[PDB]
Amino acid sequence: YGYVRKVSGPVVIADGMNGAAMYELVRVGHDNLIGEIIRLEGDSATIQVYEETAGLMVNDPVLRTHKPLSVELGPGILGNIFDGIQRPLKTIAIRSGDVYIPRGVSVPALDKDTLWEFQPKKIGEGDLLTGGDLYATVFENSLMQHHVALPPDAMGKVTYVAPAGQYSLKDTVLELEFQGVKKSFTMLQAWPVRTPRPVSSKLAADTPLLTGQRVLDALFPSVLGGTCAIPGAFGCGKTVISQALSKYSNSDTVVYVGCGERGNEMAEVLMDFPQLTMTLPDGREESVMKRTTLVANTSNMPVAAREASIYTGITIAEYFRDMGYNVSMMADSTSRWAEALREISGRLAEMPADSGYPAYLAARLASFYERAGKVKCLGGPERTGSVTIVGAVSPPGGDFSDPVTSATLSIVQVFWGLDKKLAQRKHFPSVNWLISYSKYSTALESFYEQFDPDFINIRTKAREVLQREDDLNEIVQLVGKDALAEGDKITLETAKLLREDYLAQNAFTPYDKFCPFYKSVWMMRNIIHFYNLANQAVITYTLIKHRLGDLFYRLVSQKFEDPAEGEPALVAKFKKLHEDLTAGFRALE
Amino acid sequence: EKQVEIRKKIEYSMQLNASRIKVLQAQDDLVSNMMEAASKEVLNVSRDHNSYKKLLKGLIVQSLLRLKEPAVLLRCRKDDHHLVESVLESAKEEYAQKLQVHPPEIIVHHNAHGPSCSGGVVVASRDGKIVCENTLDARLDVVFRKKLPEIRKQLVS
Amino acid sequence: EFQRKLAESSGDSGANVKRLEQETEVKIHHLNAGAEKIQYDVVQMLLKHVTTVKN
Amino acid sequence: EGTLEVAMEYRTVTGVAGPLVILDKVKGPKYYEIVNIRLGDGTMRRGQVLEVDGEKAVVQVFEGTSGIDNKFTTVQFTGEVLKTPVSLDMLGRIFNGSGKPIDNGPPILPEAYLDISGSSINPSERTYPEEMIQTGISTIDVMNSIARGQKIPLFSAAGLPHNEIAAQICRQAGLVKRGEEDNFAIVFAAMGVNMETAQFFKRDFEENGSMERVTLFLNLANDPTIERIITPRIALTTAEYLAYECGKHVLVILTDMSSYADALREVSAAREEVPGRRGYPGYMYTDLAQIYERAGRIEGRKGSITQIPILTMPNDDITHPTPDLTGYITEGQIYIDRQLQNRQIYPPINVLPSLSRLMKSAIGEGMTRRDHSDVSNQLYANYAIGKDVQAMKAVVGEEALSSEDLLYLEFLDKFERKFVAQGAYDSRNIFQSLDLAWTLLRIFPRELLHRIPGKTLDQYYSR
Repeated sequence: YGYVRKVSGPVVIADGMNGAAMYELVRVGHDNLIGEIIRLEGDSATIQVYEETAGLMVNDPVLRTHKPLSVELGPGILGNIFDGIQRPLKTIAIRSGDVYIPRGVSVPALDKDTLWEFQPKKIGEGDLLTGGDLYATVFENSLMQHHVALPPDAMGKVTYVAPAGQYSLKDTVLELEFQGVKKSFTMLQAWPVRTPRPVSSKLAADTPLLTGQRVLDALFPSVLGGTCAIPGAFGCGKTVISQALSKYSNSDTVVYVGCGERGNEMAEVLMDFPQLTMTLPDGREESVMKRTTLVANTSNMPVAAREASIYTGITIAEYFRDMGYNVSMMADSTSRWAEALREISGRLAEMPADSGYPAYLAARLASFYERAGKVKCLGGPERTGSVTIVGAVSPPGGDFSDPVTSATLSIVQVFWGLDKKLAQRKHFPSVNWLISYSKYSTALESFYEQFDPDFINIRTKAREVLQREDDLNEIVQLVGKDALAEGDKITLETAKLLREDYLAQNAFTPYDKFCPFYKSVWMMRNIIHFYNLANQAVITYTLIKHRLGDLFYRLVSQKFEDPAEGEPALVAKFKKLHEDLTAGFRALE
Repeated sequence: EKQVEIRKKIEYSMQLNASRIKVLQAQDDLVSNMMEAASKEVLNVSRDHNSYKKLLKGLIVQSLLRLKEPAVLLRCRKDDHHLVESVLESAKEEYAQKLQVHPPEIIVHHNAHGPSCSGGVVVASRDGKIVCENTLDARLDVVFRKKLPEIRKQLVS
Repeated sequence: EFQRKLAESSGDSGANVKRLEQETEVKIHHLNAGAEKIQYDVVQMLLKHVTTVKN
Repeated sequence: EGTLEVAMEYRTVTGVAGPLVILDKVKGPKYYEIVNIRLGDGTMRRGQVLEVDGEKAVVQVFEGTSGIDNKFTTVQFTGEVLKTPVSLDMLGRIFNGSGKPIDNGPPILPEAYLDISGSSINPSERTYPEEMIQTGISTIDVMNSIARGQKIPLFSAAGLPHNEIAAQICRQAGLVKRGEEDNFAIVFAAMGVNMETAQFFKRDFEENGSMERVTLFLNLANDPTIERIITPRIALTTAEYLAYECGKHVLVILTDMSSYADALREVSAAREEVPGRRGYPGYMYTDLAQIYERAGRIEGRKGSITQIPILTMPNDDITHPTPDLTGYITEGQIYIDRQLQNRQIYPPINVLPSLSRLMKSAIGEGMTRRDHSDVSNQLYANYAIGKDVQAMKAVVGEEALSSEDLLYLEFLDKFERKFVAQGAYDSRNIFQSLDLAWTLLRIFPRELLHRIPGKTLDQYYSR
């Protein structure tokens, strides 16, 4: 009920929706085109139809949905591919047969006909439950046992508990009665993209992310729930780091939200992710895509879907953290989302603030970033989840003055600062140690102290050596390395060794593909100990260079030492190399 | 010792904050008890029948005047529903006396729960779009915030 | 130094905290007494206003 | 008293667009009447009526307009402007942006309701600031001082430790004492901060032991953007009540002044108003004035409000509209240097733009020394000449610095090394610091000094 009255391109004015709410999705026309209610002038409403509006005839029925933009969560969310407006692309291709996306596709987000092995918890049939209770668990797949939980904002005395059996999504398994009425609950549930998932309490970020690359793991640690920004636009280095995360991160699962990027890059990512596989601690091979949910949005896709894709992905991540799993969410291009925002603002005739962006850029971006952190879950049993965002910045023209970049830097905690110059310098990690910064270093206090009490001192010394190196570079460019003091020459040489071996991790070789925290910390300790034991010797710089060349080779062997040789074996080799360097430094001097 | 005695200072600060916030919690609990006693006394007043009627007529007159509508839809509790049916158009005549005007149409019937309604009148307007709600229970807790500074002044020791 | 400091610290802070708690309890008792004294006067004044209707 | 009346309850919302809810057929509206809208789902949120016309009334809600139905939402007219229940008990607690308690404690029992956006102090009544403040930082008290009633902000771009500096000032704050019951009662507004920074502030204030005398007004970025604008108003209302009508001196701190400005730009753009520079609203001078122009010493009362906001240069440009308006209004500034921060200086204050307009009255015979003004002038002027000497050396060479220029460069280097630097908890008193300040002044020749007369420093004696 409800007929269109004014269809002016993207905006559609329809009478009859006296009871429509602000920001409520509504279906328009025979083709069931989807649009959002924005202006509720009088008895009529205003529908911003996402898809093409061509062909609509006046008095075409408009059907209300009684729900804002919501993503249907639950089991089976993993693995599949979804658009910005939560449309399953693979199932659309299978069912429709044709290649193109039909104008008016209505495929449900999750196939409700597929059967999952539902295993209920031992909760009593006559017990009492509230929101967030882990009332059951369903085996959606291997490696990602889906701990289904009672829907938030629902508290009731349970009446029915389904047994362990193969059930469909449309099948009901739960029913509760707090008041006189009894309401049944299914395995599938919904949540608006805008409103965040309820949390009992935000938690202080304590446990770091292990990316698998020595440079980020050591120099610039990022904690669970820590915001990260990547300045990557060309060379697909951001995609390289994303693949490294998907393969080796501590994240129990990963969500990649590709919005507004070029179609060919989306095809490359969609073909690259299935190829990648993540090794288990047991050593057997298991696909990363089984634990990864990918959300793609090309430029051809509707702009509003591209804007809302970010909230869709972050809501999926919120579901994953609420079910008590550490999860990482990667935004392929925040600048693309900013472009979508500017397009929407222009379509809505908003007053521009800075370089065409709408004034509310800061609020939306800050809210999205602040929706990620270490979280105390809702309900019982008490478990802790975490969403950490590694959303990538793609400034046009490579200028930080862009408003989106400035806002992100104001909000982001860790900025890894990838530079194309390092790629031009044949550096595979391509992480600019100088222009990048970490603000979560203090958060690593307890963790680093427990792992290695001297690790904090080692990291501080390494930062000091990096600063001394960036100074000594221009110092040598001034007159030469000879004029530098012997201790200064040792500092320069040790900084060069650090950059060549520790900081620069090839990751193409099997031995350097993954660098654990133990191996990286031991390599840093060996390098800093060699540099220190060389410090008190100053002896001629050339003389120490020739006499301690074996020590330098042994230190470089720490890079050769790999977890592929075994973690205890690598630790023993690093300890032996450190002992050999100490003996060489002490005996010769 | 210098960096540890800060822990003792923090412990003292936490203890003092807990003590004072507990005192303030007791204060607010006393305020809530006062509100509950006021509600119970309001119910006791609602138990009155004869003199209780004139207050209802005054409420109807004032609500009709401040609304200044040509037709209203008034709803009352089942208790005193006979009383409101008795007062009937006497309130309309009183309003026409207050301001020279033709008395509006008054329609009375569904009732809220006795204790919940606690008397009062919801005069409202045509189609229920505009509502002048005057339940005594709602009239109270409006006076409460206004008089709270006076009560805090009253609580000297 | 450390032994004298720990000997001094072991007990004084706890005694001060207990004394503060006792003082807070006494103040709460006095406040409750005052509230009990003023309860009916406050109730009557509030009741008078809600009953008070004119025009 | 005139008989009470219960609030009207409307349902005639006749159009919604943007952050605005349009009503109709309203009987007796009131400008800026606070309205508490209740939706069909049963949830409630507040808002202000920004315009009244005929029987219409345009309301800008607080929590956003999402989920509002043109036929089920109900609007209620409280018939009064926004009032904050200020009371003496409000000390030692925390509050949300709107002022709701968040310290797990009972709501404030008000001594008296006070309408926020309070009337201006009569200009004749206002009196000049005359007493210095011991913030606990050396470089502020030594030069570019603060008077108990003087407003002065902290300029600091993004990524600088200005929040840590504010925390240090708040914990180390105190009177010169050259008492405790009327001592500094710090009010700490927090306009749009990150959750991590909020936890930082909460922990630092709770552990400091100053929670017995400090009230926080935390407002995160996740809060509604409009709720950010009323925060530094509620804070100043409470400060006014505590200082003027309760006596104790207040040292108000506002954080992220730029965030308040951003909150204003967003609201104004939603309202579709005439834009000033950079798209900021034209009347922002007025609304920054209504915030800043409150601290001061009223004559009839012994209280005193001191204003220490913290700005953030958006593009690290002092020419941005927000710092421009601030510097127009705020009576001085303290400047923090990014380059000095890169030089690994914990208090990276750049003394070249750091000036206090009321320092002339902060100094005197009651406090400081007779050579304080002259020492400040010399250490403020010779630094610029040393910077010019450094520039000339850079554009020519090392030999360019002559026998006079080299002295200026050495003075600049030693000044950046010794005087400016300070410990994370350094309460370096004025005299011990001024001794080395005169040492720096005497690095340059004792007779080449142009502006200062030698007799003024001769009143002081070395060692």
